[PDB]
Amino acid sequence: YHKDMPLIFIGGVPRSGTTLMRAMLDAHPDIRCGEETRVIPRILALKQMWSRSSKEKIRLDEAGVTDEVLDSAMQAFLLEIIVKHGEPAPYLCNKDPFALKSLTYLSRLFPNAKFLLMVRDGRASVHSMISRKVTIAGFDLNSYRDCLTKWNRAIETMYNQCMEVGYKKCMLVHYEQLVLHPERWMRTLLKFLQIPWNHSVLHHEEMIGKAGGVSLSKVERSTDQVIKPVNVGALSKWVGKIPPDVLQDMAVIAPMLAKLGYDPYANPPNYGKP
Amino acid sequence: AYHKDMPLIFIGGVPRSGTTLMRAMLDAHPDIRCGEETRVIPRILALKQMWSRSSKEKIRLDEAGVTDEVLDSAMQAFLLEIIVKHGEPAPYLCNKDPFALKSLTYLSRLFPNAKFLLMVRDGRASVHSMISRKVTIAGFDLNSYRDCLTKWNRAIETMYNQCMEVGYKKCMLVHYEQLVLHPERWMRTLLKFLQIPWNHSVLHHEEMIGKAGGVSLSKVERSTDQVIKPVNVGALSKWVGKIPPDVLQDMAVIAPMLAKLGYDPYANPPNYG
Amino acid sequence: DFEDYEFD
Amino acid sequence: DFEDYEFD
Ligand SMILES: Nc1ncnc2c1ncn2[C@@H]1O[C@H](COP(=O)(O)O)[C@@H](OP(=O)(O)O)[C@H]1O
Ligand SMILES: Nc1ncnc2c1ncn2[C@@H]1O[C@H](COP(=O)(O)O)[C@@H](OP(=O)(O)O)[C@H]1O
Ligand SMILES: [Mg+2]
Ligand SMILES: [Mg+2]
Ligand SMILES: [Zn+2]
Repeated sequence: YHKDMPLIFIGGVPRSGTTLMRAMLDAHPDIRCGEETRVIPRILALKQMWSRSSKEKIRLDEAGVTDEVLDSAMQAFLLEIIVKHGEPAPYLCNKDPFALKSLTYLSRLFPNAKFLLMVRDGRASVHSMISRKVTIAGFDLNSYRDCLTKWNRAIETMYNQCMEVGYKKCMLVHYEQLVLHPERWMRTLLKFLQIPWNHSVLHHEEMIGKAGGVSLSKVERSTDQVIKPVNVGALSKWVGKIPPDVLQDMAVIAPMLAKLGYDPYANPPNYGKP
Repeated sequence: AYHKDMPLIFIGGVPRSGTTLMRAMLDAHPDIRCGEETRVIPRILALKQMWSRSSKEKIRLDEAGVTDEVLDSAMQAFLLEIIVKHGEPAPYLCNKDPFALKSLTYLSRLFPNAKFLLMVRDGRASVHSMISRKVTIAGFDLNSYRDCLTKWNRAIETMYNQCMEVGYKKCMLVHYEQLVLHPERWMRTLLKFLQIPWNHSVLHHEEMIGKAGGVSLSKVERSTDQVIKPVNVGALSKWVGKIPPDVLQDMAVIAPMLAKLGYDPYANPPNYG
Repeated sequence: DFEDYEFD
Repeated sequence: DFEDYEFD
């Protein structure tokens, strides 16, 4: 292992099919993602703060803790976590949703890394986190308005970075399109990753707990969903759940809906209409 | 060459306790490099400590495969990149970030051949220093001698206990006032502890400022303008008369670590000599 | 003390 | 937005 090894980073706002995505990849005999590390987004966030401060960057540079030094330390830490927290495989992968808040930075550290940004209708992601009580620091789960505002901010940052690095380095994966057309999207995605096809990605539920298959954490919130085959049962559970003031203001609260192909006045969009 | 079994030196203590002096005196030695405060080392150590201290979080990490073994490997890797690459090469590498010694015992686990130097200075002196010079520490209220002494007490209690936990073969307590009054005595003892040959240049560190194999200083570190001077006795008791009488009254109660570390909490000042 | 995720 | 030191 080294900083030129091929790496796959999956992320997105939580409740956007990120666990499903990583499980479908884990079902491939030559790919290992594994569980959420939790620590990767925390160290990335710390590092970003040091960069969001000119005064601090000056102090660090005058201490010899330059970008070259920090980048070497970050590469070493991240590789140890990625490599050592799970089983070996030809193609290693990490899924921590908010790691992609540092997508451009990770792309600079790891020139052979590729990125999969999961996109789901923000109304679905928000209803999911509120109804299931999946906690996110900075999101008020008693407010659909707050959660949609924060969803919008988070996905805007991640989307802009995905586009910044470009289509050869980052692919947008729409959750609703994945579950509606799994072979179509997995074919495209594996070609983007430059990894040969394996049919097992279409029956990931059969690789749960198997050698070279899907390892699930009993304390992760998506585990009881990802044990099921790929299904379309979670497309529109949000419909009728959002207060009417938030429905009225939807396009203003969450302009990223329209930008990502979701009609902010459709309840719901017909996700599969060609 | 560098690796987690190499013989590292970690200097720390509460800020304003002679930690920059200590590292500069060692930097004056031809075979030792400490260099500037890294700033990031105490921050990543603090993050890690918060993970492993929450029982609920440790369970989540273990179930993700992010065990102590994995975390320790990652921490070793990060810390060595910073220590090695932020300064000049030397046979004996050193790191000085005052609060890194809040993770003294953990560091001694990660780096089994590391040794530790815990600087101890009269809390009244350290507190007056931070307040008078406005050296900011998250968690310390510089408007309050009482708060600052309370926080000094808590911080040095943790670091002292860890020094005593690892024991005399791994940690040496260095009293600032003793060092400035008797530097040949203390530097000889300290270099014997580190198993590094004596060098007289450690008593004339002022001559090694900005020199190759010598003392590299940051223009934005708060102790730089003091450490450019030779080792002196001018800062022993600047605090005397500067502390509110209500804080003097309650000194033993606010700061029981004073008496524990040999400083009379009713002496203004102790006879450090 | 930790949540499922952190958005900074 | 960073202090000289942090206690933690
Ligand atoms: N086998 C499967 N088929 C379809 N969707 C799935 C799935 N496994 C997980 N998901 C969906 O992924 C969502 C959580 O995403 P993440 O892992 O990014 O938090 C859940 O949405 P709901 O909570 O709306 O049911 C869940 O239903
Ligand atoms: N050459 C020297 N001789 C004696 N003390 C020195 C020194 N250089 C630095 N110090 C002392 O170290 C203290 C700062 O410690 P640190 O580096 O741990 O923050 C300062 O105390 P004062 O601020 O009371 O003067 C400073 O005077
Ligand atoms: Mg696999
Ligand atoms: Mg030297
Ligand atoms: Zn001299």
